Amino acid sequence: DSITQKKFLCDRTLWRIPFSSNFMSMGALTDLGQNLLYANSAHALDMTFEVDPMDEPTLLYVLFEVFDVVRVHQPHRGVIETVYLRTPFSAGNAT
Amino acid sequence: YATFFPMAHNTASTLEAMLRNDTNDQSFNDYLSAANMLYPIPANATNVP
Amino acid sequence: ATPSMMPQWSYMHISGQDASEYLSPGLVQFARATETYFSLNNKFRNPT
Repeated sequence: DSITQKKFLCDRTLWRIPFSSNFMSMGALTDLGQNLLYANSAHALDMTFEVDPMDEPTLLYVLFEVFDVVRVHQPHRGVIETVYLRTPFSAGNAT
Repeated sequence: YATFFPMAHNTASTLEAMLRNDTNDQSFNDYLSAANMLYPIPANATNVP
Repeated sequence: ATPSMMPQWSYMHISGQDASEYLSPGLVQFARATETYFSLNNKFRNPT
């Protein structure tokens, strides 16, 4: 008399969750990212992960997918100027 | 080490003159384009908020 | 989408006009005429 066990293996990949309304990929800038409710205010975020036990210290590695761009401009001979921007989190300094 | 295309002087000067206007700038973006965080999971734990 | 960061977006070519429009006519004609051996396509955004 026997019992059954099932499992799956999936390496060389990262788990993805998109911030889109229908989960599809309709462009670089998802429609929810432009929604007024998430754009003209502030909100707090809470996440809860449940994993399986292991017998050594480990790390949970999270990637917030954002926009990161740089613009480079050089008016006169021997001059380089740049402007960096990361939209959801930070951009240089102020004042 | 570096390598230059041996482009003609008239064409190179014209391209240089055109690529200095305040509207023909250049742009780039990191392919991954994300911000990273690392949180510790102590041994034998199972819940991470 | 915020007029509070609308020029902030459109400046870095994150949204709005596309590459084949905000470039000078001379540069566009040049880049189209010298495509085969000295490319210039991967240095501009034209967002989506």
